[PDB]
Amino acid sequence: VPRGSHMVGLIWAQATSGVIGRGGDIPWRLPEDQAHFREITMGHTIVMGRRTWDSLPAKVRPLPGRRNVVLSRQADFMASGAEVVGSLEEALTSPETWVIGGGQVYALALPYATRCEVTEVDIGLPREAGDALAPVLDETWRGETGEWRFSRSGLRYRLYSYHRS
Ligand SMILES: NC(=O)c1ccc[n+]([C@@H]2O[C@H](COP(=O)([O-])OP(=O)(O)OC[C@H]3O[C@@H](n4cnc5c(N)ncnc54)[C@H](OP(=O)(O)O)[C@@H]3O)[C@@H](O)[C@H]2O)c1
Ligand SMILES: CCOC(=O)CCc1ccccc1OCCCOc1c(N)nc(N)nc1CC
Repeated sequence: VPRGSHMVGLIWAQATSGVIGRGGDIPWRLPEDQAHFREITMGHTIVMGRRTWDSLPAKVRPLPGRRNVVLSRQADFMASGAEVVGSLEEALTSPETWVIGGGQVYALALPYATRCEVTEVDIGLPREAGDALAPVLDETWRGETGEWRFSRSGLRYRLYSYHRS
């Protein structure tokens, strides 16, 4: 793989229904997925919507070892340790960028993405008003589906690694 390409990837964890967010939070806890997320994104640029930035406790922000970028329409938004952009036009300039949520920003970034790393959580959360949702992937995406695994908590999950040209 010759150097010099600008890879844009999407990474998310979803319930079976496609629910990714509820009440300004992720409605489950899966440490194994946090470790997975960290592993994929480490050393790269991460892009997130303002609501996702807000969803992170101040104590953990900006996420370590990564260039944190926050998308907002508020020119005066204060995001300590991160940069704020007002469109994705200049958010995808890095050699490798991972869009890390939330629902709105996934929809905005998907047309530029060539990788998707999805954690599917076997939890039956029906979609509710106000939920953040995963994007729907079309038939252009291909890749490897992982085997089901139990987390330490008993929650069942599996990993999808998708890509396309
Ligand atoms: N399960 C997962 O993998 C995962 C990952 C990340 C987040 N989440 C969850 O998802 C939820 C957040 O997702 P969300 O869809 O509500 O919000 P989001 O995509 O994180 O953020 C939306 C905000 O981004 C800014 N924005 C959106 N479109 C824009 C555009 N075209 N130009 C400029 N700025 C734009 C706006 O910020 P301003 O309002 O400041 O203008 C908007 O309010 C939370 O519940 C979070 O916990 C889940
Ligand atoms: C030790 C706690 O670590 C943190 O606070 C950061 C991890 C974290 C934990 C808890 C809640 C949110 C969170 O981050 C919300 C942004 C990332 O969301 C994603 C994502 N885009 N893709 C995947 N596969 N998983 C997650 C969540 C780990």
